[PDB]
Amino acid sequence: SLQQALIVEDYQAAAETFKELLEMLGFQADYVMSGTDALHAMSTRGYDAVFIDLNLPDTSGLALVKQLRALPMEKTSKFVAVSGFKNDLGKEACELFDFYLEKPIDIASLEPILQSIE
Amino acid sequence: SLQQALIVEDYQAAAETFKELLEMLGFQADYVMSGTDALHAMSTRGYDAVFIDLNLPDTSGLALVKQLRALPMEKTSKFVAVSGFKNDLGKEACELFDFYLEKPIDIASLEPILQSIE
Repeated sequence: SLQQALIVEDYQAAAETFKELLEMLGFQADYVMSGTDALHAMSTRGYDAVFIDLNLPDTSGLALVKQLRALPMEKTSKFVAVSGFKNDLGKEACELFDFYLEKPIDIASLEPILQSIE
Repeated sequence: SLQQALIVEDYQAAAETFKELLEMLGFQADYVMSGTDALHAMSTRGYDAVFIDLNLPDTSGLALVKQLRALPMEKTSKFVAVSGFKNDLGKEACELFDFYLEKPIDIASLEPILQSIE
């Protein structure tokens, strides 16, 4: 089957690259550029993996993952924190994300995540 | 049955209190006061849960959990980080511990951990 990923990231060019990488590894991937859009996206469509930048225009990544987890989901997504920085991942981030990525993202760091999700 | 816990903590008085709390919640618990002793303890005995202070005399909690995970274990333990501090839990700490506690420890914060392990 095809795994489906949602990317949450406000920089278009970063989002498209990320989306290219996921696709090269066999995922179908959408991106949205805000927490609000992510909530609307996760309403309507189900995802196997959701990648959340911890720095968003309208919210923190942490406050967003708490909302998305509380949405009614047929099946439960795996949630991945994408950070530039100890600084960004405290106790609750450890608890509420399933996987963690540090920028810059590349196929090597993505591959084991996509392997666990499968 | 009885769940068995190992506490890794160098301050005797803190260790005994911690051990009292776990016991009040239905665990049998030993404590050791160094990374070295933890390695020797996990050699000889199996544990369901291992609580590691992130500040140890002979090692970091993080470097210790990587060693303990690599020991040959009949069954795999759950590993809990016990920290005073975002500051102490980065990317690898999120990945290598299963549960996270912030000091000061009490029965309320322990209870959900012990419930998951069961």
